[PDB]
Amino acid sequence: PVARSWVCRKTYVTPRRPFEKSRLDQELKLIGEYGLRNKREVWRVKFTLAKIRKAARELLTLDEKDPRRLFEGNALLRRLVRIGVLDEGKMKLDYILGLKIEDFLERRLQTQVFKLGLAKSIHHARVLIRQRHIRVRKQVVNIPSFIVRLDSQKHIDFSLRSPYGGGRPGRVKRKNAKKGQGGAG
Amino acid sequence: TVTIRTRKFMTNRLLQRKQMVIDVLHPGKATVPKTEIREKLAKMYKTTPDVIFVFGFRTHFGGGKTTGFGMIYDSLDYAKKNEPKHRLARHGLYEKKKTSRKQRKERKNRMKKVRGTAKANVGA
Amino acid sequence: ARGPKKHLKRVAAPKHWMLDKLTSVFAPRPSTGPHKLRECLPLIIFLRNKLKYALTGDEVKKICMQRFIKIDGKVRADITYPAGFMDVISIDKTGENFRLIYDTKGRFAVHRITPEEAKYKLCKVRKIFVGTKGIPHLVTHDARTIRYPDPLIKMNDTIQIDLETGKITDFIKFDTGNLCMVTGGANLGRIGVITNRERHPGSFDVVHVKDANGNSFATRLSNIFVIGKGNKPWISLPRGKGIRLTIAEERDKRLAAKQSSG
RNA sequence: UGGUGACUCUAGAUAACCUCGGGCCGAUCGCACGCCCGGCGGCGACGACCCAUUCGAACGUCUGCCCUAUCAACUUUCGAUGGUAGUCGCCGUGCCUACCAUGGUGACCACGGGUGACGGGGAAUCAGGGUUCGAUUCCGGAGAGGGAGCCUGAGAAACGGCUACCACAUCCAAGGAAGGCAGCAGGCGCGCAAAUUACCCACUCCCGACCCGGGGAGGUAGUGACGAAAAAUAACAAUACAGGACUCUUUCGAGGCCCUGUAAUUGGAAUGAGUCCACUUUAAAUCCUUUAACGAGGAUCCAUUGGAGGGCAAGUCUGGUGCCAGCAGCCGCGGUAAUUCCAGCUCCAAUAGCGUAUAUUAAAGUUGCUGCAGUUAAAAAGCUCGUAGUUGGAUCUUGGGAGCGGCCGUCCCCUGCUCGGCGCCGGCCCGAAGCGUUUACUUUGAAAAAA
RNA sequence: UACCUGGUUGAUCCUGCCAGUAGCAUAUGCUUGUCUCAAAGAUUAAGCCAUGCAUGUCUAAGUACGCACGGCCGGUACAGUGAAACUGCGAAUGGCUCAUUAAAUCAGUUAUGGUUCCUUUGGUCGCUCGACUUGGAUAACUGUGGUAAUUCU
Repeated sequence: PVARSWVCRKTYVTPRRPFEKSRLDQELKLIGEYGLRNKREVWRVKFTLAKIRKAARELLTLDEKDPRRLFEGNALLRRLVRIGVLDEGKMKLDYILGLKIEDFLERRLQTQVFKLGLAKSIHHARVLIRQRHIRVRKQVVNIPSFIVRLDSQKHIDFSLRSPYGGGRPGRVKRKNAKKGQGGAG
Repeated sequence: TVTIRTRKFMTNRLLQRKQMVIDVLHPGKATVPKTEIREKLAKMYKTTPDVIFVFGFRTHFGGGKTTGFGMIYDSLDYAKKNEPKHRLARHGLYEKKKTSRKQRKERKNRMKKVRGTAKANVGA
Repeated sequence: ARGPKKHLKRVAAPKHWMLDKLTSVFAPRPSTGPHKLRECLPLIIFLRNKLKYALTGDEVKKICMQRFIKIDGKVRADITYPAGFMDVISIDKTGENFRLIYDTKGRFAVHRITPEEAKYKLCKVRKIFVGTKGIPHLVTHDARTIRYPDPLIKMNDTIQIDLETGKITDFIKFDTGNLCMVTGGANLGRIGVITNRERHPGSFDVVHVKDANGNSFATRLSNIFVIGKGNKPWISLPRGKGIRLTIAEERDKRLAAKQSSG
């Protein structure tokens, strides 16, 4: 008897065939395009989509104007719309099945930090996130999984604290400026 | 530039205190010590710093903001009455015995071996 | 076990208290009292969890032992006292007075009242028996044994009793058309007029209850209280008025309030 | 009197009893003190017979459990099923006695045996069905080395109580005495297999005469790749180069305004692994978060684990061995050009993880209800009768009345006889009880711990 | 994601199994930078256990003649804090483990009009027609011990 949680679940599934050429080379096409680091980062997104895509199958069996469906369905639609994956024009849950992995990879912080143009590449973007240079509404985000809410997209900029902003200039410059005055004399 | 906005402000007449969640803005420099917040909250709410008890600070990641919980009592006679002993001891106005519970228990079990006034002659 | 249990596990605690599952192993086991374990709200949970005056349980000791908390008329220095349905919690130094009536969602609401209102409560009678020398006795839901009640008071009625004396004033007969707070099951907290009591001899008597919006439901009789004559209640009701607007209605009424208030 | 669906209920009346191992009816204690020609009282504490209430407990109802027939009859005058009257027990009961009756259960699997069987909430897997697991933090049960007996108490057949016996074992001046970690640590042993003889009552609650004491319950650290979540191991430019847009050239070549990729080429800008003042954290610390200062070019601050014949992603490369050594889940490789061994380079896969053995799930439509098969691949009894089991022909109400939308759609009606409200000169229309072929089925409702 | 793939043949189509394939939970091998949660002597032996700890407790309110400490105004005893000790209450909860147990346990579902119940809560507590407070102890304390030895007495 203890006051611990225990509740924890996996966020991915390993695929059945470990050596489908067609899969191996489509998941590396995803990793290159969007600058992820291993196939777990891809199977993580694919698994979230599969759970969404499982819940959608479950609600489409139900009769139209079912109270559980109308509540649960709109709740699922407003969530996908809120993260910028689905459209407000298209929020109808037969479109949720016509929805794929690139739509979720586009909304992760790494790709937004790149496609706003305050990073130079997708690999530079992770560097800028990992090295806590970027923020979202005065919150410095260390983590490139961070799925950007649709309203919360425009508030991605540099940290006030980082040298890319109006921040205290970094370790290499400050050591090279001190070595530069130690070099001049 | 260390600022304090208070929040969830409540006046407990039944513990004779104000209590509030303390949002401290400190961008650029570290978590500011409790003493400074206690002095900075005293001049805010027009009281002495001695009847204020401000604890349990968790600085948000990134670190331009932290949150602790605060209490302002009416008198030190109330403070010393209805405050937990460890949080008084942080203000250096309470001392507990140095003797660990291993000593107190070995004393207690030795004291059960003897009956009557001999129970006094266990610790020398 | 080889004798009565003195502990209660936090995960075993009744759901309506809304204790978490990470603060401790144990919940407060309610002190033996007028109300049942599964139906009472202990004083500690009404002080540190709901009103949030205290933080810890040692704080609730430092409030209740100062003899401030006056549950239905009498001061209580027991942190795990079972305060239950209709009981009036009078915190005197704040000048506040609370009646424990169920929110339309299962949990007990914090429902403030006027001190003029606090002077009386309303008690469901459990049974009537005739005492030692033809003396009619009268046991209520909070076990307030009353000797010499009005003879037209029957088994499932309610009685408006004055707390300062403990004597009946007026009684509501269990009749069709009378208001009903439902105090058990899925329909816990629901308010509505009693439509049809359906008698099942040997089994439990179900009782249909029509709502104020017309959303008629039913309950087992034992879970049904009466709070008013016809449509007019004898208490002040908590906001929502015991209707239970649906999850769809709750959602769009949260959306409406979230945008309109700002 | 009042009450139930039902009392031999509760209450009333009569007559008595009322245990000496004994029902109650207060010889109890605190604060504040008063009024009253010595008497009257406030606020509590504790106590107390009985009723009720809460907390339960106990014994009963209905239905539900794995394998086994190389377990087919079992139970019974040392109680088996029932009757009657007691005894015992908190009470209902073959619980137990006495006398009776001869029952009770079973092919709808009793009875016996087995179980690496505490049950359940649950766990894994998973198209739909399923299969496997559940010692394990919540519920309920059981036990404290094995049996047994009991004291106290509201509650125990208690074991951090006692009494024996059995087994084991401690101390002994040898007469005696003491023991029970399947509590927390820790030790031995057993094993493929599992952590510190740590700090603390601050949280959570519990116990007590109790705002105050105590709690290996619980919390906090330590060990911890059981497992889960996030997530570094570099990014960017200038150059050599190469591939792809264009004017242009048969080919070469020219330009790079545009791209894209690689070289221990060079260049600064980076940020945390670590180091570390301080605050914060906290019972006191730790970790995290915050934050001075240091902290990176072979960014040596150095990513492994397994593979590279097929299944199965990736060398017909080089050196060694020569059916040896070995690899090899299977098929196979090894006897002198080894794509498979032993290494080098190289490439692939997953990646802070990856391999192996074993149980188990899917794959297994290779246990088949969904859904398998049975001429010849394994398989239909030699043949027939035959009882339980399973399955079982057809048949028993329909037409229209009332209303709407543009001939077709969606609604209300096609049982009857004691008590009062929309009314009327004994009853007419209607409201509320109670009897109404009996079940499966379907739909709704109540009720159903959380996790 | 409701999936198959190699292997009997000279070659073929089958039945059919072996092997592969992914998860899971125990062990284990090699390797391991940061960070958040976190299982962890169940499996064999419900085997045996050195040592330390794990259940004690006081209010204004049962009992204070320990000067153990201490207030002064005493002769109408009793200031107060207060060890010990009697008393009361608890120790039947919690914790551990899963050996036994197969209509048992357990689960849902009812019954208790068949029972018991410290405690809390509310009743009840001049209902009986018949001393301005009583009696004997015992502990703590003091003293005398005995046993090699016990929380012995």
